[PDB]
Amino acid sequence: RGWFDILDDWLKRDRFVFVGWSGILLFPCAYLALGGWLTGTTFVTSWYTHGLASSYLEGCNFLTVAVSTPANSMGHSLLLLWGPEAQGDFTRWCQLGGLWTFIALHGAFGLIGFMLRQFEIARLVGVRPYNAIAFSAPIAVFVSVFLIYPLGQSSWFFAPSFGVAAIFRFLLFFQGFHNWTLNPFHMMGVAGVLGGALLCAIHGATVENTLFQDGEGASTFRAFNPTQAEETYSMVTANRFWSQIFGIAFSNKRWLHFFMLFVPVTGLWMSAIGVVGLALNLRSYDFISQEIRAAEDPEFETFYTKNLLLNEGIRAWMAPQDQPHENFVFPEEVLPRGNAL
Amino acid sequence: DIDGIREPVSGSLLYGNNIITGAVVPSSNAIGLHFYPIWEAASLDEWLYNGGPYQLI
Amino acid sequence: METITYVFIFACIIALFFFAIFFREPPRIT
Amino acid sequence: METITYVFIFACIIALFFFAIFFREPPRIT
Amino acid sequence: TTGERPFSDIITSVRYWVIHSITIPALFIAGWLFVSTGLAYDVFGTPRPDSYYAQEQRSIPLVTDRFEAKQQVETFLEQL
Amino acid sequence: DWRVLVVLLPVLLAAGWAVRNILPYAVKQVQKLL
Amino acid sequence: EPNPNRQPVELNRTSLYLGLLLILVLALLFSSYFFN
Amino acid sequence: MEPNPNRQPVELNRTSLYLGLLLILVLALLFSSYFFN
Amino acid sequence: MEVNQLGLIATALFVLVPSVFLIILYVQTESQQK
Amino acid sequence: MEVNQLGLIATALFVLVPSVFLIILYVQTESQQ
Amino acid sequence: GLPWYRVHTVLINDPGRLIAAHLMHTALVAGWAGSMALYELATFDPSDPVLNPMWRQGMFVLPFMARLGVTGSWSGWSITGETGIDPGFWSFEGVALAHIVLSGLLFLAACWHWVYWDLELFRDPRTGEPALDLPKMFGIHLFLAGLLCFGFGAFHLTGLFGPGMWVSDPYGLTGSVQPVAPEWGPDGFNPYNPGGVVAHHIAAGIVGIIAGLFHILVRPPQRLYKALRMGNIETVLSSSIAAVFFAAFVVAGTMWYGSATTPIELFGPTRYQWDSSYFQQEINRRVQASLASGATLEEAWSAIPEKLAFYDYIGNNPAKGGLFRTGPMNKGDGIAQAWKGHAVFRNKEGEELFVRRMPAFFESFPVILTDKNGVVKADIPFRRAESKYSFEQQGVTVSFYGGELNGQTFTDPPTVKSYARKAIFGEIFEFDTETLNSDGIFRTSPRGWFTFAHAVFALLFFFGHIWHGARTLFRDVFSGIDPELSPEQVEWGFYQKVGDVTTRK
Amino acid sequence: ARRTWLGDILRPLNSEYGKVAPGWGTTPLMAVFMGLFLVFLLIILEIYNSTLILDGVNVSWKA
Amino acid sequence: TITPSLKGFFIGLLSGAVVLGLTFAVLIAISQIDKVQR
Amino acid sequence: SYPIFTVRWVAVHTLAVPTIFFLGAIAAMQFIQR
Amino acid sequence: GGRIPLWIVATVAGMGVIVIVGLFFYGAYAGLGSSL
Ligand code: CLA
Ligand code: CLA
Ligand code: CLA
Ligand SMILES: CC1=C(/C=C/C(C)=C/C=C/C(C)=C/C=C/C=C(C)/C=C/C=C(C)/C=C/C2=C(C)CCCC2(C)C)C(C)(C)CCC1
Ligand SMILES: CC1=C(/C=C/C(C)=C/C=C/C(C)=C/C=C/C=C(C)/C=C/C=C(C)/C=C/C2=C(C)CCCC2(C)C)C(C)(C)CCC1
Ligand SMILES: CCCCCCCCCCCCO[C@@H]1O[C@H](CO)[C@@H](O[C@H]2O[C@H](CO)[C@@H](O)[C@H](O)[C@H]2O)[C@H](O)[C@H]1O
Ligand SMILES: CCCCCCCCCCCCO[C@@H]1O[C@H](CO)[C@@H](O[C@H]2O[C@H](CO)[C@@H](O)[C@H](O)[C@H]2O)[C@H](O)[C@H]1O
Ligand SMILES: CCCCCCCS[C@@H]1O[C@H](CO)[C@@H](O)[C@H](O)[C@H]1O
Ligand SMILES: CCCCCCCS[C@@H]1O[C@H](CO)[C@@H](O)[C@H](O)[C@H]1O
Ligand SMILES: CCCCCCCS[C@@H]1O[C@H](CO)[C@@H](O)[C@H](O)[C@H]1O
Ligand SMILES: [Ca+2]
Ligand SMILES: [Fe+2]
Ligand SMILES: [Mg+2]
Repeated sequence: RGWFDILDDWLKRDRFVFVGWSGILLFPCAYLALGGWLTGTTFVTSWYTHGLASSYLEGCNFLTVAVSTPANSMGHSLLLLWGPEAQGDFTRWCQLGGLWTFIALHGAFGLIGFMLRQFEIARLVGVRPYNAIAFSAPIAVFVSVFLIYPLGQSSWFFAPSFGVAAIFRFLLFFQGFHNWTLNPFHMMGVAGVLGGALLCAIHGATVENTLFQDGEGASTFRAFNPTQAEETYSMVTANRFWSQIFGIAFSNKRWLHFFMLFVPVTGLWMSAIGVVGLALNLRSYDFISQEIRAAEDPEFETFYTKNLLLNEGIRAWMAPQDQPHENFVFPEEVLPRGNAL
Repeated sequence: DIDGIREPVSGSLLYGNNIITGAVVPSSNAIGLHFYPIWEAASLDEWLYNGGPYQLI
Repeated sequence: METITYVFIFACIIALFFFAIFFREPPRIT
Repeated sequence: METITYVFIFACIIALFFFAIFFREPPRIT
Repeated sequence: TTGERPFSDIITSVRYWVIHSITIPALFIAGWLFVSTGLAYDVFGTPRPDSYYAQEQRSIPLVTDRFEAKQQVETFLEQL
Repeated sequence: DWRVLVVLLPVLLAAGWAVRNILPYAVKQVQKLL
Repeated sequence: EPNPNRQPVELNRTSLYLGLLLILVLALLFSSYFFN
Repeated sequence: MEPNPNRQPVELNRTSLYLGLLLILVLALLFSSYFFN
Repeated sequence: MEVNQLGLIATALFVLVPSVFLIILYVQTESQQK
Repeated sequence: MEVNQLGLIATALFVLVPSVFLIILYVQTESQQ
Repeated sequence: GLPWYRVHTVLINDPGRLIAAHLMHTALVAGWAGSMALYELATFDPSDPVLNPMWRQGMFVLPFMARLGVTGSWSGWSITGETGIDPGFWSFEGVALAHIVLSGLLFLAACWHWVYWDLELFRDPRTGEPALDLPKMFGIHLFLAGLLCFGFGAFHLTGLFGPGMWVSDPYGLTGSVQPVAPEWGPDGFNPYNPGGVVAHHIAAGIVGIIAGLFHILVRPPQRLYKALRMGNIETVLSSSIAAVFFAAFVVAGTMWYGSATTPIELFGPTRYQWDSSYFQQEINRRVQASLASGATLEEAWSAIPEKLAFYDYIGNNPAKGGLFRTGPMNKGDGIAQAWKGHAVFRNKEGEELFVRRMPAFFESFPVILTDKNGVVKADIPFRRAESKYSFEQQGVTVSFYGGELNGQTFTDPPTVKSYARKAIFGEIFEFDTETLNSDGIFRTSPRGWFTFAHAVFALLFFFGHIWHGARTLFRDVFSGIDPELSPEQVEWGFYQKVGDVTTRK
Repeated sequence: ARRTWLGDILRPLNSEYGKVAPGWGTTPLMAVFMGLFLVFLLIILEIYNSTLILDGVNVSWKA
Repeated sequence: TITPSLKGFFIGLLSGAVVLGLTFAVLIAISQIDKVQR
Repeated sequence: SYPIFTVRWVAVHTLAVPTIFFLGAIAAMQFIQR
Repeated sequence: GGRIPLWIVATVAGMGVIVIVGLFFYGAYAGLGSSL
């Protein structure tokens, strides 16, 4: 066999950490994305892009460090180190937000490499590649939130910054500006995530509480053998319990486990669709019938109208410091406030 | 009147809500943590104005 | 009209619960 | 919307003519 | 079961700790000095506590020009 | 910059002591494959 | 025990075509009055 | 016309019916508010 | 033209409900054993 | 409430069209030998 | 039986009925195009390309007919506002009719191919089994695609035998269909150079012709045939879906950022033109040039075209809409009637004050007025008890130059405040809100709706690519893994190379 | 199966199912064209992005 | 002519080719030395 | 007779070596005063 | 080979982690980031 097949042999050796052809893409990009995040959150400022401190070196903690997006004036520049903005200057590149695109782009190709890894390993051990298919949901979320959304907006500045508190700000921005909780695609996401967590808990608990006694120990974990032919728990008893408790129960184990893939994966895909809309400010912001009634009838109030007042406060009170390129000056008298507060 | 300030919030479908905006509204701030069963109200009309259904549910 | 529509869909779901529970395909051990 | 409705029903009728003629249950002598 | 030496074997051997009693503290001290010499500030362009603002300036040095942002930061830094 | 030699010399002195105590076993592994 | 009064139901293709014609033509007739 | 050997019967069991109707009805309960707007 | 706003849903349901009734009966006739 | 006049027909067809699709498939499954 | 989500797999081994299904799908798409154009023609108002162009009216396929040279109606109007034009057959109506007739012909061919599915052509002469030689089919289709691509660029876009394409000035004031010469230098790769579009189709077409001939004449290498499963039609579905989502992301991007193929007179302005005050800068440039030439303020502003002023208005920004705010932009702010003219605000001292414009991000926005240096000088307060900058305290007036209100001045504070509220949207227009019962809430344009649908479809088609690519490469295990799966293949240490029984240790 | 006049004319075009060239065939040439195409897409992307800025190429409505 | 960003483009292109070239040369070299036994 | 420098060895040190360096840096930072 | 018992390595390594994380919490109250 030729050099390609010799290379294929070495790439697919059974070792502690499997490499594979996909590893050529995955390992550099994953390592650089992670290394970029640790480097930036440890040493790198956001003073010139956001007017923020964002690193351990400046005094931030694990919750407040971030690798922040570039300034809005960078637009959607790839911000390559050798590009026209940094012109090869590593220090300037960091000050300009170059680590943000570095992490986002290497992270994107790393995620491609990881899903290729799932295909490659499944093919080598001889299993169907449903794990790779389930991973399309993380990828749809990453691509829609970190790439499509800022690409629809004015610049990378409005992408999420890579940090704990930075992400929290992203949540609150989406409430105040997009009314994102009102969006039926986000609601489907919530259902998929919370339903996924429910299925996770309920399935694990059911298996663990319909186990057969397959050993003498009061700690029951040792009474299982991976190569055994027999089910380790009673599907029949599990089915009767839930039929009598809840009204319906699983009876087909293949359907049950497919459903566990389907629910969270579909939920994440739906949330991605909503975010693609928010890229264009195509929000579910209002109910027109509500606004017409409320505008004409000052005694009409719902929780929907209450939440918009919260949104209006969020926008007015957060925009001047959250969007410094806009140079907003809102004199005290224009700020929306209720009584006393 | 969720916040006890005589500013009643509409929760029900027949009173201008849809599935997304509708709610059973919490009982009045004037009640606080007081137990407010139906038989504490002078009338069902009072009971409804003050958010009685929320406590029962 | 909207209220009727919302309550109609809800009522169909409750009816569906009844049939899905009491008129389910019975689990059979084969 | 009314014109669309009228033309839709008409078009469905013409489609039915097509299926009733060319996709009829074939007359068979037994 | 893939042929590499087991980790528990390695990290309980004297030779491992002869090596890493040198290398681990050496790396730690190098990282310390990277900060304590101030070198980390200049590699990454991070402001020291006395370098966020000039003494009387009240305006953050936000970058506002894509293609001359490099010179803009340079000017912002010379004003300190 | 002196600060690079002051920061890299700890890391450089560590890579020298680790090849020194692994040389009897690094060349041993090398001669086996080839 | 199984109910012995059950019977299968049938609608042949010609009946389908006849019924769809009846429904569609009735709709074509009555729609103008529904819109009014 | 000779019979096409690629035809297959199609199935939808009762559970799939109940699951499908639930999906559809719950989707309608969710999206109807936005259709009325 | 200011037509009755319920005319559309009335016509749509008038077509669809009985048509669907017939389609159900036809298809389950075809699928019975032959 | 001044709702969208097409909301009713939109909701009605959204329910009915896929629902009848499923009922058609279910019933012809039951009627198979 | 087959579950509901697999019913169409009966076509996998039936080339003739697969062609029938593809014909039926093509019939439906062409039928949609024809019906969509007819519906738009039944609702389009052609009487004002200045303030009521197609993109204000929710027109989706009309701009695509116009982009390639169909600009006239049989009824005598053209979309550039001409009267008494003769388009020949290829009016909007003729295009619609042609698509309806095509739809019908395709429907009939689908019936034939469904009935006569068992053609000898679809059988492998050796085995008698159904067989499509997909590698050679690719070459044939690529050759044809290349010819058509080349012909579109060389004859249609050039006007050499065809009408050309829509082109316009940088501010979308004088667009029309023109012949366009190819650009063969580096500026051909500028998305805003239409000559690059012409050069693309000539050059790519020739490349497609050559590659097509290659793929007709050279068989795939065995290594590639096996690895991509070229005997399996689902491999073509996988990579075709991949190509299609790439193309869909591209057209979403060029719609949102703008290019020579997404002109603003057909799809509306972009959001970035509002972000960068693109039209405001050109308006200001023209006014200053007029003043420099001796014009009065009224004359200078009266010289601004209403069409240019209308682009400088946030109600035409495609990033101001809502997912469930349906219909034409006219349904929101109304049918624009006339420019009111440029509002100039002044305080009692007589300083000119400027209203801070609303960014696209904000559903609502305060009214704040600054002097030329950005110093706040007046606003509309929320809390009143500590107001310092109210229009009443600062004696704010507004005078209009150009448009309907030219030469008028308003001093009544509520009136001045109402104009200031409109000025956060940019230039101020009078709208007919009655004809459509408009609700006063901004909606997006065809540019926005096109971008949304195609980005969403592109993302969904990524899943399709993943799914069918998986089905292709894992066909042997579609029904499950081998019942006698060797435990040594999945446990560690038995084989040196994963999944290779010949490397057993 | 059914022979038709058009089917007989087209028969040779659907006759080489499964035919391959030996081994790697033109894979190396294919890889070169793929590499050039990658560079091409990178060029047009960076022009659109204002990462690659060329004389006489003003990426704006103003050209 | 050749603008600074075109020069930058060439620098990036060459840098990526070097990284990929060195990567594959190293992997190929290693794969040739440490072959699987069959 | 186990090998010493393996893929696993490299993977371990690409993570472990910077981690210790970074932890020394962050430790030093705890004594910076404004 | 095995001269240093695994439980001592785990105990010492664990104590090292506690020390370094303890230092980080100390730094939350002193110098940069302390709000003072
Ligand atoms: C496979 C692993 C991998 C992948 C997919 C990427 C991908 C990327 N890198 Mg990363 N990187 C890697 C490994 C990788 N990198 C490694 C190992 C290092 C350490 C050296 C880095 C260090 C690094 C830095 C410092 C930066 C990147 C950047 C980038 C981005 C831009 C890259 C580019 O434009 O190259 C262009 C080059 C090619 C696409 C190669 C083309 C090869 C073709 C097919 C052959 C043609 C050869 C050609 C003819 C040679 C002629 C030259 C001559 C004409 C002058 C892109 C996301 C940039 C970034 O993220 O900006 C935010 C950036 O600044 N990378
Ligand atoms: C590429 C597709 C596309 C695009 C971009 C447009 C764009 C446009 N259309 Mg056209 N149209 C299309 C296809 C399209 N159309 C098709 C296929 C038809 C036949 C139905 C029409 C028939 C049509 C009519 C009759 C009209 C338009 C009009 C318009 C304009 C307003 C659009 C609007 O209000 O949308 C509103 C969009 C939404 C409310 C989004 C709906 C999102 C769906 C409901 C979500 C479904 C989620 C799903 C249930 C979840 C599944 C979950 C599961 C997987 C678990 C706009 C220019 C209007 C116009 O102004 O004409 C002049 C108008 O009157 N269009
Ligand atoms: C060119 C595009 C294309 C084509 C020709 C196919 C073809 C096929 N698909 Mg794939 N797929 C695609 C894209 C495509 N797909 C995309 C974009 C996705 C992500 C959404 C998928 C995800 C997918 C899955 C998960 C599966 C398939 C399966 C199949 C096979 C059975 C399909 C069937 O019987 O449905 C029957 C469908 C129905 C009876 C009703 C569907 C109702 C839809 C969901 C709602 C309304 C759709 C509406 C009319 C669409 C308008 C067009 C739209 C583009 C605007 C068939 C080979 C199945 C398979 O592999 O079987 C072995 C299967 O499980 N596809
Ligand atoms: C960016 C960049 C780059 C790269 C770099 C890198 C690659 C780096 C890496 C780095 C790293 C690699 C680092 C690391 C670090 C680490 C750390 C810093 C850690 C810490 C940890 C901790 C602190 C822990 C904690 C905890 C947890 C988590 C849990 C429990 C326990 C405890 C609490 C302890 C390059 C040059 C290419 C180019 C330019 C750019
Ligand atoms: C037969 C014939 C004929 C006739 C023809 C015709 C008359 C046709 C028509 C056709 C048509 C008239 C067609 C239409 C179509 C349509 C379509 C196909 C549509 C679809 C739609 C869709 C698919 C949608 C979807 C949706 C919705 C609903 C909601 C929103 C979202 C979406 C967009 C997804 C003639 C005379 C020529 C002669 C020859 C024969
Ligand atoms: C909004 C529109 C709603 C309209 C709803 C329409 C309601 C239609 C209900 C039709 C019910 C048909 O009822 C169906 O009858 C068939 C026979 O015909 C039964 O079928 C039975 O008989 C046949 C033939 O002897 C056997 O092959 C089959 O095994 C047996 O179960 C099905 O078990 C039953 O499901
Ligand atoms: C307005 C919305 C309406 C949308 C829904 C409309 C489309 C519904 C299409 C359903 C098509 C069903 O297709 C139907 O398949 C069944 C098997 O499933 C076939 O049935 C065939 O197979 C079974 C095998 O068990 C045999 O018993 C039967 O004798 C044979 O004819 C029918 O000949 C065919 O008519
Ligand atoms: C990494 C891209 C894969 C491209 C594969 C092209 C290999 S090229 C191929 O290589 C064989 C050895 O591998 C030799 O037998 C043969 O001489 C040569 O034609
Ligand atoms: C199916 C109906 C066909 C009707 C055909 C009417 C032909 S009309 C004819 O068409 C040409 C189109 O380019 C014009 O150039 C020409 O001036 C015009 O008179
Ligand atoms: C009462 C102050 C003078 C009149 C209003 C000044 C703003 S202008 C006013 O704005 C309306 C939307 O609110 C448009 O519908 C209308 O066409 C336009 O005249
Ligand atoms: Ca009105
Ligand atoms: Fe399980
Ligand atoms: Mg500190």
